[PDB]
Amino acid sequence: SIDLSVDTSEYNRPLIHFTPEKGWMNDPNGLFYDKTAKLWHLYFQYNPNATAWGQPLYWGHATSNDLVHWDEHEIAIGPEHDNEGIFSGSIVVDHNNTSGFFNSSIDPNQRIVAIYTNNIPDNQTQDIAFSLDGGYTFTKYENNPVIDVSSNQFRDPKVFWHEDSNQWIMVVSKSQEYKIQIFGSANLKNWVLNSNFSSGYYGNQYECPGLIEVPIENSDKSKWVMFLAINPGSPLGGSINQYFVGDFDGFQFVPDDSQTRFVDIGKDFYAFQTFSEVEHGVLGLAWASNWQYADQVPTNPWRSSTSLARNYTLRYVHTNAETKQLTLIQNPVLPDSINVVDKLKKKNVKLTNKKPIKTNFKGSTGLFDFNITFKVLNLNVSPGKTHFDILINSQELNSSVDSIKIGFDSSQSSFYIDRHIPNVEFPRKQFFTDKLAAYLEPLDYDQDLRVFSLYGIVDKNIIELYFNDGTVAMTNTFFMGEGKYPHDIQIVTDTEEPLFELESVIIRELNK
Amino acid sequence: SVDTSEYNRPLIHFTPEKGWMNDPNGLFYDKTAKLWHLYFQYNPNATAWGQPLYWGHATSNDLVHWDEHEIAIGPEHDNEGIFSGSIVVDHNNTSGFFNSSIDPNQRIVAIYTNNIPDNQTQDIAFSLDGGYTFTKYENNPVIDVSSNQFRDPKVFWHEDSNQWIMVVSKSQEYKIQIFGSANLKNWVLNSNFSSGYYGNQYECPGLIEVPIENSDKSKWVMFLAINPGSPLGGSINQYFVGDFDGFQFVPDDSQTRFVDIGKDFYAFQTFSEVEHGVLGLAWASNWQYADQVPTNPWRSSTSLARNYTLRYVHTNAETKQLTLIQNPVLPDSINVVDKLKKKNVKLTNKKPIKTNFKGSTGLFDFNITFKVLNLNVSPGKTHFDILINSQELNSSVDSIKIGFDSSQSSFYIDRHIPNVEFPRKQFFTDKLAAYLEPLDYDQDLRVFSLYGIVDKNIIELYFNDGTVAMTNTFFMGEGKYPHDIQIVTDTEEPLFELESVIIRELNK
Ligand SMILES: *[C@@H]1O[C@H](CO)[C@@H](O)[C@H](O)[C@H]1NC(C)=O
Ligand SMILES: *[C@@H]1O[C@H](CO)[C@@H](O)[C@H](O)[C@H]1NC(C)=O
Ligand SMILES: *[C@@H]1O[C@H](CO)[C@@H](O)[C@H](O)[C@H]1NC(C)=O
Ligand SMILES: *[C@@H]1O[C@H](CO)[C@@H](O)[C@H](O)[C@H]1NC(C)=O
Ligand SMILES: *[C@@H]1O[C@H](CO)[C@@H](O)[C@H](O)[C@H]1NC(C)=O
Ligand SMILES: *[C@@H]1O[C@H](CO)[C@@H](O)[C@H](O)[C@H]1NC(C)=O
Ligand SMILES: *[C@@H]1O[C@H](CO)[C@@H](O)[C@H](O)[C@H]1NC(C)=O
Ligand SMILES: *[C@@H]1O[C@H](CO)[C@@H](O)[C@H](O)[C@H]1NC(C)=O
Repeated sequence: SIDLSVDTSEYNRPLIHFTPEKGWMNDPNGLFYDKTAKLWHLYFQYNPNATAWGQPLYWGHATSNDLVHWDEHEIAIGPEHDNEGIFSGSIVVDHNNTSGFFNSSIDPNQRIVAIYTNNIPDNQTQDIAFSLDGGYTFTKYENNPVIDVSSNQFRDPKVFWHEDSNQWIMVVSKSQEYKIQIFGSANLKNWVLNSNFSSGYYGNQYECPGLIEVPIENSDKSKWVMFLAINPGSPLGGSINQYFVGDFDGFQFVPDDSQTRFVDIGKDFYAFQTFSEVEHGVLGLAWASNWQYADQVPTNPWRSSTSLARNYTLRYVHTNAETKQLTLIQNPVLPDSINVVDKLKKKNVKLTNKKPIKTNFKGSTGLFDFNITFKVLNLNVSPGKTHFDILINSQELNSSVDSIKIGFDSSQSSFYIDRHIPNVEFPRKQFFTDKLAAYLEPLDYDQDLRVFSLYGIVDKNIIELYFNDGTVAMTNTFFMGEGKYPHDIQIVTDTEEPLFELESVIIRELNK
Repeated sequence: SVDTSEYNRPLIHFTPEKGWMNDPNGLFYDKTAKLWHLYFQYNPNATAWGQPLYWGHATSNDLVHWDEHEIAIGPEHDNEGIFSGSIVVDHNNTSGFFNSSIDPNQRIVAIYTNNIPDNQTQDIAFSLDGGYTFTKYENNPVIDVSSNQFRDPKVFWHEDSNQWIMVVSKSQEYKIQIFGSANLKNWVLNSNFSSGYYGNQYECPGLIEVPIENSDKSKWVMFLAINPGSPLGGSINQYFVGDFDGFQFVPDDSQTRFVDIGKDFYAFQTFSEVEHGVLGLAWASNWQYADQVPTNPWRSSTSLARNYTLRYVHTNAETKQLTLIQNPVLPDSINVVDKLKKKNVKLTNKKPIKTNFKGSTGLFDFNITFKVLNLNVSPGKTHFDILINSQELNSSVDSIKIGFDSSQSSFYIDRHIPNVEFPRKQFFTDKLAAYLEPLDYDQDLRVFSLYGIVDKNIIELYFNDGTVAMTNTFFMGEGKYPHDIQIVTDTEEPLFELESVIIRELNK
């Protein structure tokens, strides 16, 4: 509640994370790649009419050729009445016209079908629609719904083609029953229930399931990963994403273990979905906010951004000194051929209270990234201090400087963030957490020493952290006072002698 | 030698006189002596975790008044220590230590981890004087797996398989290992269990039969502690609900649930020889900052003892799930200095509930049942909070905050206190948790209940009738302690109706 027609974009609006022009966004929808058009598609839960979640609810639509530059198009799908809306869903490409929508020169791999939840008063169903113009306008299928279970709580279909069972698989969730329901079809129109899956952190409801085959990093081997979103049960706060690793025959998913693991342990990574028609590799992004405060954050005339797209692999990594576990790794996309305004490189800098690392750029795009590999040296240091931190500071406007903090404590072998900013108040802080997480284990040892790596990227209201080589991800929005945005970056310590040796430091000012 | 006890030291939570404490150990009840026993990981020589490590020892007759006794078990060398373990009562002398008039149910055996350089083993010891001095068994260790990471035995007698069961953890393998014995001396590996939130290591497992609230039915619960993997921060406790035949534990589902979603509830252990009901307590701190908190000449307290039951409760509007319920003990016959009762209070900014007690024991409790009324209120405000304030010393007042937001149907805490700094804050979280679902509906309205107890550095919250617990330590500036309690709102008209409010100043 700050409105007027005050537009915060200048200091708030991310530059390379997608953002709608005006209005409210949540779950990403119908993510696919168009092969012939060489084009990435982003759809999303969209309310254009308010800056919060809205009763007549649509699929918004953007395209990109590189996953950092977006064009906003007209609404893709709308509801029959203001009475409710077009909830989350996915898209597939029906190359072989198994659904029977094909004028005759509707290009294969441009033969586009959307599967989504249709939200009516007292009823949620799975409906389908098809696009003949490349995914810009859609036609709803005469005989919708394609699945109706007489339920008020049954949503978020993610479908994909699965060979060697020779069927379309739908992964949808019966939310309050805590079941991911797996359906089959040779048709996209007629569906059959194959199995029910229930595990991990229950919270309040199951939402937005995913099921996809992810490669193991070195081998030609892979595993199937079940993605599941829960809200409002998150042990961390409101909303969160989790995953399971195992097998899949087209009928039931069978996990390798019964352990719970989260995709991202930041506060702001929810409703994760994967992209369709990606050849070699797995790609996906999420809604980059948390349901407990997402509609109160001081941005206008929009709310919400998407996260960066991420490349998903599986890697055996040490969860403790002795073990190793096949772990979900994620790393950010970035075209490289993004603008580097200018940068700062240094090598094996032995960091002290006497020589901090400071950016000296002149001018500031809101957007920066920092990439560090470091060694923990043998040195006795008093329990506190604050074992090395990287500080992201604003311009010095209004006789104060706003800053967020990202550090690593070597006694706790843990990374941490502190997104607390003074004098910024908004409804439902209390749930806006400030201090977070992240225990790791060395990325490597080089001479019995302990080596870690860090990659972070700050847009304008959003910071994404990738610890080791994407072993764990931490996404968080941060706010900063009216007019202020990130201007420079320091790396500091209270230690007199060097405890941390930064083998490599690269700090970059980036631009659109 | 500044002593912070006057404003920091809990009054009814156990605390060692001097030195450092962590995991609670060898919890048992003595039937003939009518006495509760508390042992613990103890380093007397420093105010942090210490190389020569002992089992400390306290007794109580009511679980809120404690006598500190001499060390119960010590290690052979300063080189290491006596790690976590449990106690059982060998009524029928299956171990063969019995002069002849060593009373049954006073026939006491301690099972513990012996930490040596490069070696952790399970050893046993017996007490003939009522659990005050111990003798180590000649042929220790009772179990040795040639491991550096193998600890925290919890043992109990299990009929209908007719054996002693040991629940111990092979920490870095992520296995709770289940052993059997007719002996307490000779053990056989029966099964391995691996589930829930892995984190870094498995620690302090538990296995016990817990009643379902109304029926004569019950379930078996596996307790498991992990650190430093906790999704919330450092250390945390989790549980599983299922069956047990004496050989393998088989859970009803494969879901992860935590025992307490505060930052400071770890190494939970259950009491032995409790007839009807299940009782236990935990180390009331978090491993990432536990040795840096501003208290002297001690660090760490135990939590209150809790009564543990299982109840079918709504996790969402539609469902219900057999959930672990916990509630605090408190003798009732604790000193109530004075109190404040109110009924049917329709809260507004113009009707703030305030304590007016005169004088302050550090210790208070508050018990509230409330309705969320039908009323449009602007998104913010701060839907009703309860504020715990200090004395007004040094021209400032320190306070922690416990509230409930009706739009988010969630309770929350904010333990942030200005100007108090100590090593490794960064991990000291401040704002926490707690989504619930109504305890009841009375006329399509939504009813919740809250019970909280503040000692002097520790606050324990129990939402609904113990559906979820939230334990957190809080700190407050030099000299300051809780003095009074307010319940406030920013709403002009009443959004919350407090059906019942009881605020009490308590004492030893
Ligand atoms: C919602 O937004 C769309 C803009 O595309 C508009 O056509 C419609 O009238 C709006 N509805 C309401 C109820 O504001
Ligand atoms: C599907 O179409 C592709 C060519 O577009 C072809 O290679 C494949 O064999 C077809 N499968 C079926 C079942 O028609
Ligand atoms: C799957 O879930 C539904 C949910 O109500 C249930 O009725 C059905 O029996 C389940 N089917 C299988 C095959 O487990
Ligand atoms: C993702 O990474 C894999 C190899 O790790 C590679 O084949 C692919 O090019 C990447 N995909 C994208 C879109 O960058
Ligand atoms: C960080 O830099 C290293 C160069 O040492 C490179 O391998 C890597 O691609 C960078 N990581 C990310 C996530 O951009
Ligand atoms: C249990 O665990 C140990 C690993 O520590 C392993 O050697 C053994 O095979 C397992 N035994 C059973 C019966 O599962
Ligand atoms: C704990 O609760 C049980 C009911 O499950 C009751 O019978 C028992 O006496 C209680 N014990 C204590 C110490 O409060
Ligand atoms: C709180 O108060 C209610 C009476 O309204 C009572 O039933 C309950 O025993 C109390 N709970 C605790 C934990 O003191």
